[PDB]
Amino acid sequence: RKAPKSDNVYLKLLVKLYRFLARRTEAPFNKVVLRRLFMSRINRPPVSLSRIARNLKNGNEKKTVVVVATVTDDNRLLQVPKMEVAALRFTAKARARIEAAGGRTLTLDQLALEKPTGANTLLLRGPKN
Amino acid sequence: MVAAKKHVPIVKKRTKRFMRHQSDRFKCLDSAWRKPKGIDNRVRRRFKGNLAMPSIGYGSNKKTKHMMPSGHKAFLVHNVKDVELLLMHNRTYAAEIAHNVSSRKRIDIITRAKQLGVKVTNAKAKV
Amino acid sequence: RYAATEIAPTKSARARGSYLRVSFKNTRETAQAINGWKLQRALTFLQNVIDKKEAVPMRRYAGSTGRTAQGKQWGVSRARWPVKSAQFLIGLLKNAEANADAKGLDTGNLIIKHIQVNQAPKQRRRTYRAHGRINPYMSNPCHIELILTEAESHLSSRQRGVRIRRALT
Amino acid sequence: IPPKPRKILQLLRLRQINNGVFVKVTKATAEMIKIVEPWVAYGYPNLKSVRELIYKRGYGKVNGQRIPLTDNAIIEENLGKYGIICIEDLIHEIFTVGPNFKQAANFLWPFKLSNPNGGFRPRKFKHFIEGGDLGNREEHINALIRAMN
Amino acid sequence: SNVSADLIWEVSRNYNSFLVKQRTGTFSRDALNLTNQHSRKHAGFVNDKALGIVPAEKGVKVIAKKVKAANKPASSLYTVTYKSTARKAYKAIASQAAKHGYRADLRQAAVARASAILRSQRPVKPEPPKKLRGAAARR
Amino acid sequence: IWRKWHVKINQGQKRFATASALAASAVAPLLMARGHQVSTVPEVPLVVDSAA
RNA sequence: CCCACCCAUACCCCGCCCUCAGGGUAGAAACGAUGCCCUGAGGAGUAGGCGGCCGUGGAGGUCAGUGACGAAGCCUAGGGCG
RNA sequence: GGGACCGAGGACCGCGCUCUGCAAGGAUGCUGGCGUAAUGGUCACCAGCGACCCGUCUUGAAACACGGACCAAGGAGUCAAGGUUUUGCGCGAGUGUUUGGGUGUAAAACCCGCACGCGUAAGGUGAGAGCUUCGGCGCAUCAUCGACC
RNA sequence: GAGACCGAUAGCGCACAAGUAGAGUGAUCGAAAGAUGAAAAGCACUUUGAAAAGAGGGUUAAAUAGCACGUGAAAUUGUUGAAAGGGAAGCGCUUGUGACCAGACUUGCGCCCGGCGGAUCAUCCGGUGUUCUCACCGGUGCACUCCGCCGGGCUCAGGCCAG
Repeated sequence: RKAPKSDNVYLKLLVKLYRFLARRTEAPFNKVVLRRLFMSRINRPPVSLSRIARNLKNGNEKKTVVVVATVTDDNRLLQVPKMEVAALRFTAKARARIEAAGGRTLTLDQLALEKPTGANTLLLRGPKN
Repeated sequence: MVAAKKHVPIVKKRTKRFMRHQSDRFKCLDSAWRKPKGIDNRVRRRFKGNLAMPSIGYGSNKKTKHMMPSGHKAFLVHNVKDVELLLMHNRTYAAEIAHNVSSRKRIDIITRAKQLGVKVTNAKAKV
Repeated sequence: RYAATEIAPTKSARARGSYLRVSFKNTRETAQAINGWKLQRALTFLQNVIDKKEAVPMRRYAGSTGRTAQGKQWGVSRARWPVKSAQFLIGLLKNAEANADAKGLDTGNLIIKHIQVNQAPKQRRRTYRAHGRINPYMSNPCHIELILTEAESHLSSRQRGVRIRRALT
Repeated sequence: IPPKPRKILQLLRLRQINNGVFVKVTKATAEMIKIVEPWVAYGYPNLKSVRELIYKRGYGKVNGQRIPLTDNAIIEENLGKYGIICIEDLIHEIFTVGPNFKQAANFLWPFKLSNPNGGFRPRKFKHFIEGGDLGNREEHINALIRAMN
Repeated sequence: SNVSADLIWEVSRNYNSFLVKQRTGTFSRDALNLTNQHSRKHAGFVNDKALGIVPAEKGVKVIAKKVKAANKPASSLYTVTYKSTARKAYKAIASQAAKHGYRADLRQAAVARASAILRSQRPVKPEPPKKLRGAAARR
Repeated sequence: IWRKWHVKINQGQKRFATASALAASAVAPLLMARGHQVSTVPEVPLVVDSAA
């Protein structure tokens, strides 16, 4: 879609930022992120901390977690590993538990400034069903 | 300056208005265009010898759209401060004083527009 | 406010009448017979209509109207004698003649420059009819008004060259 | 039109009237043209007919677009890997039917011919061998191409 | 931060108190707007760096934003009045708008606005008498 | 008269909108864009002495 | 049987409108980026689907809008725009 | 050689050539009359050609049938309750202030106690978006193999 | 006491001497109808007419507000002006005739000679500001430099139709 259905002015700035990055850079990461920004909310399901903790269990540590959705909290996870997560939104419990474990929280414009190619990024989605 | 910006020639594809079907016979029917909805209507089916239906093929050229034959564009003006908005558009826009503006306020508008070079389309109304 | 506004009231004489209980159609044809006539000839004509010596030609409202030889002066065949319309038009003509006398105009040169019969608001009357209906018997009154008036280059160079040569020769 | 001749006209890219294509003669393509004989006129063109069609009405398929063949460059960007770098190689490939005929003929947009100067014939829906216009003519298609150009 | 020139444009693109639009075009009443067109380029109030030229008694009055004083409107405008030859007014405005990278894209519009103001302060010529035209109007 | 005249809005939405409105009041371009004559006042989050 | 000729909104070339499709546009001398620039193709339409604009009464904001040398309404073989 | 219709774009860039520049990525040069109803436009009328009277209903379609003297004003898919799909927003294992109470510039706005409504209390291979130190890591999810209640 | 209600075919049937006038044996049914003007100053007087009324004259800012009263549409009608019409009119494309009109144009820019009126000419020195190298102000500047005006000449660009 040419125009996002959202009326968020900050989402419009993110679409403009990632339109320039998808046009001028040959990285297919930027094209995927731009596509997911255009999708609706039911097509952007939440991703809990326990699901991304599954995906850093192997050698995927020290890689930036990128989720084009809002990251929730799981009460079933007793310990949260140190991790660097970039997302559209974070809940208060998810942001507090990541920062208590020693990690850091980024927005998608901070990810663009830090990793414009999406280098060493572990990209995730939530459960569709 | 009175002369407008240089433009391509203004072409009107059709100057005649589009008359509503059977508005000539009935006085309860205004001549404003209404699209016929009957399946057997000859205007709807585009039979020859009948009234034409408007379409996007009659659309005017984008470079000459909304231009009066002098070559300017109309801009409705209610006071002196509206004329000063046309300060940088001497070659492209013209001023049109609104119908409810009084006689004293009009004289201020023309005097300012002559200073600014802006053409007034109805400068001789209340003189 | 009269209908003919091009005629100034200073040099003219006018007289009008409203809600006159005469037939509008008979008065329209009577006013058309005397339109543009002299004042003394119109007064003589209207009295002849009363005495049934001259006839008023019926032109528009003449449906199933009888024929007479007095319409041959007008070039028609259907002509009638509206006595009631002639009586009302005499009094309005005598009124305008008195208005000219008071103003000082000459009555011998007065013509009827404007005369108009307009429709008045309709009066109502009812009569009795069978099958549950009531017959409406509306009257059609008329408004009359009359006014009396005293009777009394961008040539080219080639065109300009031909003009000079004809003038010289 | 019956359903079978309709599909062949689509497969031969004859979607419009007065539309022309170049066909390599095989046994598979000859039976295609035999069915659409009540709708087409065909024959064997010479060097002149190939030249005027390419030079005057020659357009190329570039990214799904109809680009006129006004430069030797745009031939080289599209058929340069096949060994075709200019107009004369394109004309040589159509006339002397080479291995890259399929790529060169498909690169050419179907030719939008005009109606012939001088008309067809008194009645043109009979076969050419009974005084009509439909069917196969050996070299008289060159007289038809000259009028339609 | 939360606010920027890009964000203010998104809030005020559709509706603005300076916005005037009718059919033929969309204009702006902003004093910091030069050419008086509604766009991100000429939106003086939206942009951090902007220029605006208003008439004076004799000459032009050029105002410019100071980026350090953006939250202090009483001292946010750097005002210079050029009452001199028109050539020196144009040169100083061009230097003001292009020498130090303060809106070099607006240099042409700034010089053109100073010309149009000073073209309005010259004495005006009397209009020729209107000619009666045609048979009906002349008679 | 049973036409649902009043609208139920979440309290979190109201506090979000009130917080967004307070942030826009600190923006001096947004005050001029509304129609306020803010040119002769400094420090557009205007603070006056309570003793005064 | 032969030659020439007439013309459909059909085919060919050119212009203009609209839609669709493919590209360009930031160490911003930069933009109604909801814009502009380049290129090609397409255009009948009932039921039905989608979108954008016009108009009426009332409300919040705004134009420090218009107005008794005249608001609104009305008439107009007077014009302008679409 | 003789005609007809058109001049589209608007600094340079390109492909080329008959070379002190060219006809080569779209028209310039010279001249005349007029500078006003002259071109242009709007009505009225004549002339050449074209042209069933609208709507409803039936039917494959017509035909029949019904409504229509004219004008002005009014005039017909609305509201509520309960379900359901999609889009936007807030918070998110939670969410819902507005039954009520506390303030108030008083039917607004602001704040909130205890309950209550709805929900909540483990992989491989063919793959597979994406990343890569180019050795491999591989989201969601499908085919299948799975593990458990 | 109020209203994101209605505004004289609406809103209660009733904004008015409305449950009135009127209808029915009766129970009952049940309308239509607001507005001159700020102030009646609501035509003195004269004249014609039997009268109703009309014309002068007068009141008013307005009689284009005459208690048939604010504004005053359409259907329909009259008069005047223009036109058309050998068994329908009305409509579409295209000229022509006649009537009536909107624009456009009226000169601008530059250069060169003269003649006037003035020193916001270049540089430098002091303050101020700012984008920190650009400006403003005061002085110096004194007259081959700068700015206005007038009188000539030249170039370019200027409207409509054409070759």
